[PDB]
Amino acid sequence: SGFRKMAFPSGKVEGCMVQVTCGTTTLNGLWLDDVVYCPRAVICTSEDMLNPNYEDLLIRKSNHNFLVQAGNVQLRVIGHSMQNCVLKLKVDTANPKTPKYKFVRIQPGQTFSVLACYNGSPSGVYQCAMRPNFTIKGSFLNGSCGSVGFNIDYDCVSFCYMHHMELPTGVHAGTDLEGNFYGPFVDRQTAQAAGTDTTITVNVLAWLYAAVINGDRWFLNRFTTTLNDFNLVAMKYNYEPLTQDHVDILGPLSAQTGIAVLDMCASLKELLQNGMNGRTILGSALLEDEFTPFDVVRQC
Amino acid sequence: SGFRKMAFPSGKVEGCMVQVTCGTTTLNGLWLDDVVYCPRAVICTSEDMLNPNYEDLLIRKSNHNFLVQAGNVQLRVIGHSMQNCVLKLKVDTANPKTPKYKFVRIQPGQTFSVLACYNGSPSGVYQCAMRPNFTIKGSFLNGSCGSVGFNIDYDCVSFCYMHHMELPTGVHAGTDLEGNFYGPFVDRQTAQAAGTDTTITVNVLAWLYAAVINGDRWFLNRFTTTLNDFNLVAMKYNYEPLTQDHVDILGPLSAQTGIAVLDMCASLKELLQNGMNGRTILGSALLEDEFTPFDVVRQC
Amino acid sequence: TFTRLQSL
Amino acid sequence: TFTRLQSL
Repeated sequence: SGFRKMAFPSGKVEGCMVQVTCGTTTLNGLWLDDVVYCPRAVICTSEDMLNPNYEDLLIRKSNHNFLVQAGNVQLRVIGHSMQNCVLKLKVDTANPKTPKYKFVRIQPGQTFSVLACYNGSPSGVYQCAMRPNFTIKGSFLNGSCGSVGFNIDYDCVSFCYMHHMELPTGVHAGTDLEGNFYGPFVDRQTAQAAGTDTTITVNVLAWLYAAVINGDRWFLNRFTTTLNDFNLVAMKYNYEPLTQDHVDILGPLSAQTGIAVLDMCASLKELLQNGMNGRTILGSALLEDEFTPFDVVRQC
Repeated sequence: SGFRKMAFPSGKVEGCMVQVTCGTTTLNGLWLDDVVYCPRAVICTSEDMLNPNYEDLLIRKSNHNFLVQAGNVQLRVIGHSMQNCVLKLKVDTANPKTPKYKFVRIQPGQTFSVLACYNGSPSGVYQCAMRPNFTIKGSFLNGSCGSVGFNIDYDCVSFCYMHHMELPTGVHAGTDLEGNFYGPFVDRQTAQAAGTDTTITVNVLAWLYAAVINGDRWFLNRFTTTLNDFNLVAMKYNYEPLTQDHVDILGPLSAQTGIAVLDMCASLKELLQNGMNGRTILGSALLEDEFTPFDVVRQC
Repeated sequence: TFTRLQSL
Repeated sequence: TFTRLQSL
């Protein structure tokens, strides 16, 4: 029993984290087999960052301009190239700690674990969702560039995020591991802003099922609603529309609790219209939307 | 920027987790040097659990009754003994992954990271506080017995908790690593209940400072209060009294933000008396008390 | 309601 | 307000 914001164990990723220095700029890299992956922003300096031309900056570099440190050992760079917004530094030593892994891009509404790192050194682990507006509400300080986000599927680490930058609202933006940004953001220090966000409805429903599984039942009611009358209420409160795919996803959880999805939707509608009136659900006074149906099943 | 419930990276602890089986009972153990530590409840069976006499049960065991599995490899048990509520199984192989470590007992109000494990296999990591009533609000299923809680201080893992059981309210109880329970609980399946809990005041203040550091300022006011008029309000809302030690602990955070501790206490008093009225602090609609002053400084 | 020693 | 590439 109980329900926590739970991250994947980070050991497999900690053994891949290195430090990358070019000039006076340092950040984190990910060392898998004989390649080190890092944000291409490592090749910029203070003045370059407003309007850098990265192809120009990289042509002016050679292998010996990149200092890669794996704990104590310096790694010898024997090739370099750019793929979208990440650099690939080929090194002369395959990482003996390389796990089985994949590079996967995630969808808004999906969750992942973040291993925050500074100077190649893992500092903390936490769980994040990709927001509908392709930002994440992370916790990141200067030096965290190149920290990675991931899921573990059995023995296999699916890397899905590399951290690049902080937006003015204090939310965070980054790329997948082939260097393609999530959302309409670029790796230069300009006046970019996140678009308007929405609440991830299927996730809020999943969390309500977790609450019931854990004995929190006060928000339940006898009513049911139709998928369309619900979706009509969802729009007014800035919630995403619910699809039949989502109802299907929630199937196992509705089976385990005996509460039809449209039954739980009627509870969500009432919570949205009347609030909680001083009560809590799974320790929170807000409707929580950063747990997927998969997260709930795995933990419960 | 940003503020998350952040755990320590778990790699150093993952390399110590093993499976311990005795009879038809299986749980997790912690393998450090040539010793495996686990809950003594491993030597009980279904009927033994109501009123077990553990000294009796252990005298009836020999080394060959304990099956220890470290991943693929079975470890040979060459000695066994009981210390309070934990068993020490001496094995013929020192763990090559043993980190530098300490066994420390923590105080109510202090936080730690939990590595939830099943059949010796790490499943997830999350951050917990020890509640004033010596329970923790964990997330634990059958098979999680023997999972451990810890902090990392630089390269050194300070183990502080081993999980034993779930109380009827769904909160959790366990021991330090010398097998001494936190709180007035025993390792037998009887009708034990947690005492009444309180809110950890110094932690709520620390979190309010984190909020200000992150640009959340709406709850601030021009007022100040005295330590005693605050402590008078704290009692009515089931908050712990604030000590001058606590004011001292909060010193650095008040210096970084320029907000005197007693100034921030005046904001807490108003939040307690009027609520938040539809607003949030660092993403929460509740006053959060599971971050210590140290947690805030480290993350901010 | 009884306590649960969460072995397997 | 400008974006911050959080290198060191």
